[PDB]
Amino acid sequence: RSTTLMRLPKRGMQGQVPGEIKRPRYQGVNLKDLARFEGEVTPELLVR
Amino acid sequence: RIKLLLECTECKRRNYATEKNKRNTPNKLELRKYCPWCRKHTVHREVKI
Amino acid sequence: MPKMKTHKGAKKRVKITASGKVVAMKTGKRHLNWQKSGKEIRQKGRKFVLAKPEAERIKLLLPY
RNA sequence: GCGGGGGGAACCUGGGGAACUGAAACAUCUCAGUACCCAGAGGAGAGGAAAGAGAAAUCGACUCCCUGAGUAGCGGCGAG
RNA sequence: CCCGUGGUUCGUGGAGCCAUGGGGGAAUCUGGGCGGACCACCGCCUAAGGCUAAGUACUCCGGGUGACCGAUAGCGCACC
RNA sequence: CGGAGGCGUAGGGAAACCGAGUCCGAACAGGGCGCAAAGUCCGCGGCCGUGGACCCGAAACCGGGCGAGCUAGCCCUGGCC
RNA sequence: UGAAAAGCUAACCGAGCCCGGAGAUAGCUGGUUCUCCCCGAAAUGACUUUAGGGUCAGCCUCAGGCGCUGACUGGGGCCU
RNA sequence: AGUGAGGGCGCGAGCGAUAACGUCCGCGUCCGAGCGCGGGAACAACCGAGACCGCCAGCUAAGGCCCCCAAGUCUGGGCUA
RNA sequence: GAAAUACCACCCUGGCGCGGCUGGGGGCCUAACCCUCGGAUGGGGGGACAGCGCUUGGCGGGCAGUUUGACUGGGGCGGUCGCCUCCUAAAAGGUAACGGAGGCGCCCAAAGGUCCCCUCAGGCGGGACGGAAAUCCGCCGGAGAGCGCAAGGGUAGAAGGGGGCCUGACUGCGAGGCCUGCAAGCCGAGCAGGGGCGAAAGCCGGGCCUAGUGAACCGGUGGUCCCGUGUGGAAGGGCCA
Repeated sequence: RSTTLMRLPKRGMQGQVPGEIKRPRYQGVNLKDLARFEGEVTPELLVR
Repeated sequence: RIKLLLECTECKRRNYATEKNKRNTPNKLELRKYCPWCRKHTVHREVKI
Repeated sequence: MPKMKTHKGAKKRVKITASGKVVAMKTGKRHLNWQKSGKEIRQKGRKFVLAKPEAERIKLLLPY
C-alpha cells in the first residue's frame, strides 16, 4: 500500500564516510585522557 | 479524449508548474499567467503541451 | 532459521525509529494519477498508523 | 603376453531430470536441481598453485567449520 | 564478436565474469580475458593440457557410552 | 582458556551528508527527536515464522518399475464341427 | 487394443497395480486427556474470487501505573 | 485470547397477505455460555428467583390451598347457570 | 529580365550514358549430399535441391497445464455489485432488506478573483409587427422564479441578474478539529515568499455547497544535477513535477 522513494539498486559495493556516534560525555564524564585518545584508543569506548 | 484534454503550464524556460485544463471553446489559445518558483513569483506563461 | 522482515516491507518505504515507530511516504495519494493539480499536492511529508504497525514491526525486527 | 568387466547399506561426480503444497486461484514463480532412471572413479571421491581476489601502492592453492547480513540483493519486487 | 542457452544472490533486465549450440572467426610477454555496459585510465592475472596427497561427508562392519526402550516401545524383526 | 562478532552506545535523510541535531525550506512552521531514564546475557515461560508443528482423514498430480496363463486384439501352428 | 458404449486391459482400468514425492493438501468432520480456584466473550461491525473463511474495529482475562475518574441519578445550558 | 453465522419475547418501522415457531433493522430482556430453582401439567428464552457447601430450622415470589398433592371444601357483597 | 550571356569555378534534374554497393530471377553440369545398379568397392538416377544443424515467422487441440467471481427468503437462468441525494435511521448520530425512489464515472478557458451597479416568477390593468406566451407602460408579491447538471440543504440580510479591471483554479505550509479501527476522504485561522480587486476597513491558496473517483507494482516524459559498484564519464540509475 504505497509507492516508495527508497531504492537500493542492482549492486554490492558502497563507499564510505564512517558515521560512528561517539560521545565527549562518556569520554570526559569518566573514561578518557583529555587530549589524545584516537579511534585507536577507543576500544573500551562504547563507540566501537 | 473528449473536448477535454489535459495540458499544463511551463514558464520562460525557468521552471514548469502543471494543472490539467480542457479543449472546448477557445481551444489552443494558451498563454495564461501562473508564477513559477523561478525568481520570486515571475510571469511563467503557461502554454506547454 | 532467522525470520527476516517482509524484506519487501522494509524496502517499500516501511521505516522505524527504534523509539517505537515507523512511517511511509505520506503516500496518501500522490505520485500516481493526479490530473489533480496543486494544494492537493500538499501531502508528501511522512506518515504513520498505530495499532497495526506491530506485525510490520516483528516481521522486520533484525535490520531495517 | 595384459585390462575390464561383477559387486556393494550411506556417503560421492557427472549424466537426465517431475507434479504436488506455497504464491489461501494461478499460467512467470514454487518446492529445485529436490524425488527418481542412468554412467561411473572410491574408500572417499570433490575441488585442488590464480587470464583469483580486491582496491589498501593488499592479499596470496584447494577443501570444510564459525562469521560474514539473511544484509548486498533476485522477483505477477508478490511467496518468497 | 552476432543470436540461440547454462551457471551465479540475477527471473530478462543498463546485467558483468565463467560456461557452450549454432556463423563468424586470432593474438607470442608493446601478448591477451579480467576491476568499472561501455570509452579514456591505473591496476590484475597470466587462460583455450597434465598429478596427488592433508583438514568437513558417509555408514555395511567392530568398540564403547546413553535425566535412549522393556516385551502391543524399541529394528517390524531378542532368536529355526 | 579461544576475543572474527552481534546486539546496545544519538540519531535525521531517498542521498550528498549533518550530527544530538535535524530533512522541507528560504522556511524560523511541522515530523523523525533531545529526552540516556543504561542494556546486555543466561534461564523459565505465554507467544508467531519456517520447518508435516494438537493427531489420523480424501478426489488426485508426478517418477520408476510390475504383469496378454487379466482381457481384446494381431502373428505361428494342430484339431473339431 | 478396441465389428468402439467410452468395452476390457489378473474379479468394481472413464484414464491400470507395487514402491516412491510424503507424514502431498485438507478455511471440512472426528477425535482434542488429572483436581481445584477467579473472572468473565461475543454468536456484531468495516473491505475481502471472502462470504459456514479472514485483517482491523467491538466484548475478555492476567500484569503494571493513573486512582473517584464510571453505567445510572440531580440540575442547568445548547442539540432533535 | 475466543467467537466474524445464532434463535426466542416485548415495543418501534420493513417486508409478507399487515399470514408462519418467516425472514430486515433497532431499544430493551432474553437463551445460550451460568441461566442448573419455582413454575404454568409436563415446555431453551412466559410472571417469580441467582443455587460456594450444610439443617430430619422459620419468613416469603410467582402462583396456590375439595381431592389426587403442602395449604380455609375462609368470610363478605354480587352476577351466570 | 525574376536571371546575361565570354571563357574558367563549384552544385544540382535528368530520361539516358558509366562506375562501387546490393535486392529479383532462367539454363547441363558437380566432385559434398540422397536415392542409387540389376547378380561387383566401377556404372546409374536425382544434385547445390533437399534432406540435414541452428536461428526466423506462422498455422496449429492433435497434444499439455489452469482458470470460466460473490451476493441472493435453494442452486442456475433472472437481478446486482463505485459515488451523490430523499424515505425507512423510530427524532443525537447512526443500521439491513431481491425495501422504496432517482441521478453521475461531464466540466465551466472563463459560471475561476475582487471592485461597482442591479434585484424574481407569477397576478392584475393598459398597450406596435401582438395577438394562450414576446416588447413596453402602469400597479401587486415569507422571494413559490434562481444557482450546467438529480435529489436535498441552503439560500435574493442573493450563493442570484449586469459592467470594470485580474489571476492564488499560487509554492512553502499549516495549528487545530469533522468522521474512520485500517487507509482513506474532509474543515482550516494564521506565519513566509508573491502577486490582484479598492484608496482603502479586507476578499483571493477555483467554482454556492453534498457525486465528475482508483492503492501497489510496472513503465514514460519535463527536471534535478543526488548515486555510480577502482577513477574520469556513462548505460544505468535516487527524489521532484
